[PDB]
Amino acid sequence: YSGKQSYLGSIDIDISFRARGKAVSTVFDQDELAKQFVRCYESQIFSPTQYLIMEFQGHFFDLKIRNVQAIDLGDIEPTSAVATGIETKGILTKQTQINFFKGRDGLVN
Amino acid sequence: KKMRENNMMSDDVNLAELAALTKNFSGAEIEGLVKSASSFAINKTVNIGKGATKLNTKDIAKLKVTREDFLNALNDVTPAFGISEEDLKTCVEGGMMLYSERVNSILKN
Repeated sequence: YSGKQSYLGSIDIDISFRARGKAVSTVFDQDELAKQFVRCYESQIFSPTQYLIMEFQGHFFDLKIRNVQAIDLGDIEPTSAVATGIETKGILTKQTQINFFKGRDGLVN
Repeated sequence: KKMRENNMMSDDVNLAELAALTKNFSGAEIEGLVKSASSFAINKTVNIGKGATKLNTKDIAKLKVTREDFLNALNDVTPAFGISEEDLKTCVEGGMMLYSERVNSILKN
């Protein structure tokens, strides 16, 4: 389907608390979140607006992929425009740049 | 001051020249000039409006305000007391031509 853009270059994830009463002031390491994401889900296909439930140190979070950038192997620079359309899909890799943003609730620190 | 001591200012800018160019600037407009120059230098990376995600470590790891930024900034901030030298400058818009020598004599006088 994609032809060349088969990998995920940059992925943006909005993080929210599944339960409002479970808000924790704990400092979340984005690198650890990305490491857990790669460790638990490898070689999976994801699309924009797709939802996921993540269990990090016993804490349950709702993750929504707000946007995705698809790149082909051998592209030194990510000249491809970041697409918010659900058409674009990619394969997760151990080098994808994961950017975490506050969820619409804005409770995750 | 901090801009210079954090190796964030190019080696091209000459402050004496700038102090000479800003003729009637008061004390509160040099700050505006610095802010405008910084905004100009920043806008070359983020590209606000055309497309985001261009913010990456490489682009922001070598930020340096050059001299062209200040000259461009000189078109945004304008004095408030030096509003009558511009009119004098617009009265000789047609240009001076020395079609004879009497002109030179009167100028010398």
